[PDB]
Amino acid sequence: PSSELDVNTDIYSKVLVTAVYLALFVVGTVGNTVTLFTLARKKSLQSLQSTVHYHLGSLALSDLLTLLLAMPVELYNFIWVHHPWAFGDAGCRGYYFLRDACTYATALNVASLSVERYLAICHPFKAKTLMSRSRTKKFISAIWLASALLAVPMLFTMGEQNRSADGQHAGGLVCTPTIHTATVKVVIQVNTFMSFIFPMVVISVLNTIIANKLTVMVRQAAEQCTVGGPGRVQALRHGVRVLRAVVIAFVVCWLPYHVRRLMFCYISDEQWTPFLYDFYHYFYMVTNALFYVSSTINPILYNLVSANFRHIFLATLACLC
Amino acid sequence: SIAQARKLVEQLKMEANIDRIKVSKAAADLMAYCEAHAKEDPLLTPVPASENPF
Amino acid sequence: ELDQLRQEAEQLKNQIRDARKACADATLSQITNNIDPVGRIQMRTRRTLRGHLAKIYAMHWGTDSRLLVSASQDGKLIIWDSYTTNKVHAIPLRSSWVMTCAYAPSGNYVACGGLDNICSIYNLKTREGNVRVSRELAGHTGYLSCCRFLDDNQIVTSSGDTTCALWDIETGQQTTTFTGHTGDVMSLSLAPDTRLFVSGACDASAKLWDVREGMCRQTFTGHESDINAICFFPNGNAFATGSDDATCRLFDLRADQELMTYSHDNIICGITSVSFSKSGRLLLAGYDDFNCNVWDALKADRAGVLAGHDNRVSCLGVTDDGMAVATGSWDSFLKIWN
Amino acid sequence: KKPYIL
Amino acid sequence: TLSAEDKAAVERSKMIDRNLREDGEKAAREVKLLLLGAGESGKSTIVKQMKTGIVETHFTFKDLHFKMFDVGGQRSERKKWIHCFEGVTAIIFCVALSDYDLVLNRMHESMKLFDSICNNKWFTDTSIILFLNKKDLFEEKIKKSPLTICYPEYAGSNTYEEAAAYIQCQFEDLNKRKDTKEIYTHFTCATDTKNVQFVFDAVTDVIIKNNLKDCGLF
Repeated sequence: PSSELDVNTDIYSKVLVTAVYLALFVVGTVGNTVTLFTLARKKSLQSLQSTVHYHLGSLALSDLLTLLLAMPVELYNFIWVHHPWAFGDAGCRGYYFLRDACTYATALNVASLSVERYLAICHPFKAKTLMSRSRTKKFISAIWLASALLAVPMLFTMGEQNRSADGQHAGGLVCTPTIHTATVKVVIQVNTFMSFIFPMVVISVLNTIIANKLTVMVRQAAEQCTVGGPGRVQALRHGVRVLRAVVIAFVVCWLPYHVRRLMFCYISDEQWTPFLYDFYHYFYMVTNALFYVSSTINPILYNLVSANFRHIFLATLACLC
Repeated sequence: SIAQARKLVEQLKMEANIDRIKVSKAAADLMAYCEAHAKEDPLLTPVPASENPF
Repeated sequence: ELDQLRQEAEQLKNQIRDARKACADATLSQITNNIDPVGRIQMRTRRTLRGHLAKIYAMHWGTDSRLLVSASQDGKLIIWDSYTTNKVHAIPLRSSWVMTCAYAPSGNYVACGGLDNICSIYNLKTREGNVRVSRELAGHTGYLSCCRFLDDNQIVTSSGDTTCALWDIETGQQTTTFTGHTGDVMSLSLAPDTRLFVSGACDASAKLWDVREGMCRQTFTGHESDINAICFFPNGNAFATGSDDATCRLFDLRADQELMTYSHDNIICGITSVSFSKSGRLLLAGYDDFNCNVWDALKADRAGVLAGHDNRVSCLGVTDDGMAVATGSWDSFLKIWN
Repeated sequence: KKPYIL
Repeated sequence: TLSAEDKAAVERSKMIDRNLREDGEKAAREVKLLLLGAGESGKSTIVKQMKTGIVETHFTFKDLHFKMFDVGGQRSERKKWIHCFEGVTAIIFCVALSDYDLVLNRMHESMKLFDSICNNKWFTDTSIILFLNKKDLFEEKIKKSPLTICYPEYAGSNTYEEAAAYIQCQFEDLNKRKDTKEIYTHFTCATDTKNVQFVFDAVTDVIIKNNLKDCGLF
């Protein structure tokens, strides 16, 4: 009777996307937990690198929170049984509050980390005298607090409704927007604009300035050989490639997600055909895959290039096994 | 050599013949000084916010 | 024949230990067992005052308990106003390498010394007002670990060549020289009546001197590693010892021996600073793991734990008013507790 | 037929 | 709320505080270098080439301000004051190569000191610069005196180049950590010119790698 509300897709694609999500879950939780332990172990001369290690700890914690808070619930009742919504009444809006607070936390952590890398490389002498560990802890708790308070419109706009043809039905219960279409359009536009356009602009501008400056330092070191010469230019080239990798991974991971939310909020009910319905749900699986890639690709960037960070990490895995 | 050892023996000899109080009496004296000045201590006795300068 | 003399020295040490054991009728905790505990001492920070750009090594209060001085490796020591966090002065040192400073009882002078092994005297109150170097006490050939003023004219130091020394600042020469240590001395603590003082060494031994007489009155042992801080109990008949092997001991001047030990299993780090409250009941000790405990000095129960320093607490000390505790640390932030 | 999962 | 005097006091404190920030951002630009040796290692010679406690040397090379601290005059327990130097840019460590014949053994004592300052807990991240001093006298001493006096096993080929490279490989084998700190080794004569140029290149490399290790890019 509620068969029109059902989403009908090929079940083997559901099995594939479930296996990909389990793989991303185990890799991301392992990477971010052992990243937090490795950043906890570092204890020798904390003056100004403790700032960046607190930023890396905040970013790994936010990715771990995206994975742990999001993956089981969205996996279960957005991939397998979206129809009954077995979780319940206030859990709908609480769950969107948690997911969107975690999304803002990861966005502002990558943005703040780019800000701190800019302060450390391009204006290096002022970063010691100006910024402090108290200043860094203030700034990190401030961006976590701002990520908490931005997600409150997603707490108001989301809620349970009963979209069955009948008034009461067990499978009728769904977890949708409840407020008027113009209002939820404003909320999704502000969410998309802030959580994508503001980090993408600051990441693009700052990481491009940093990569330009340390490519100038590459040209300087190759111009004028020394004892650490073939180590320094390799360090700087891998720094350039980390900066471009963070920018490109940010775009490729979080553009299709906001494209999905925006093409939800724009397209009116007259334009939806069942082709767009089915394309939306396959697009939903694809975009949440590209979304959960970003929670995993942060410890991979650190173990790739930092040789100090690599050894403590692989010894920590050797201690566990 | 010999003069350093003579100086060490002389110092230990001067330190040895020193009259010593019993430890229970020194315990009672430490206890009595704590009780006699416990009242005007701002750290042991917390101070109301009018009299606290900070 | 010097085997005989060394045997006589060992005989004197054995007789000293046996005599002080014969005077040891009962321990302190058996006496103070009936005393009610001090409670939980919760002290929140006030007036967090900043502007050092390197590790703070030493600080000392004023006798009015209004101002304090603190010294750091940025090459400057700053005279603070702890009531309103104003910087009364900022004195540029001749040498950056500094690890002690003192504030005079009159409030006119400050002292400063370190790896330059020259304890410098600065004159604060002068016409054409700027802090100039009045006298500059040299000739000590090892790092200065603690300078303290007796008066405006007499300063005593304890330093890295195993000796202490009294000076007369106006002449510029050391009047009395205190020898008797095998290892270099890290600390010093004048008595309330200031006729006598105690120094502590890296040979794990604290000794008592008389300032007028000039020789060591008595020698206190009891633990293993080098010691970093001592402070007089405010009566003057006792003092405490901040050692490196995670123990504070309380020593008696008249009973000549160790009285009690402040130890705990969770702590294994060194103890950089020790001071007492005015009543003497609370002992304050700042450690290498960036926290300060509050030791009940009669019971060896830690009543409270100060926190909120990021790096090692290097220096602390209590107002003569008894009102506040200033703890400096290597993260360049000095905190007034209350 | 608007999809409802966002 | 503040009185007539108290506001002027706060203005004085703000002027003092901006002087503190200006002098601190000036002092953060200059390079500070600890200097060590066995005393007979020609450290006074490299101090002359740069041209009773701490002895400081202020020299500028190519718009970079160096502060060099000669700490060997401070004769006391090293454990109590070595933590004052945590956070110097680089250590300059001196070895006289000619000490393998001299017994006071002196070469093994120099290696013991070098192990002691490498594996110290205050110098985990601080890179080290070696000046293997007295090049010519060591080159002459090889031809008369074998290197089997110092080291028990060497596997032969006594020329200058193999012996010098072997001593370099021994000292660079001494550090237990190689991922976080890096040893820069320079064979230097008493009268060579480019020694401060080596210090300049080494320190510039260390500053670039410190920036990258700060950001996480290395």
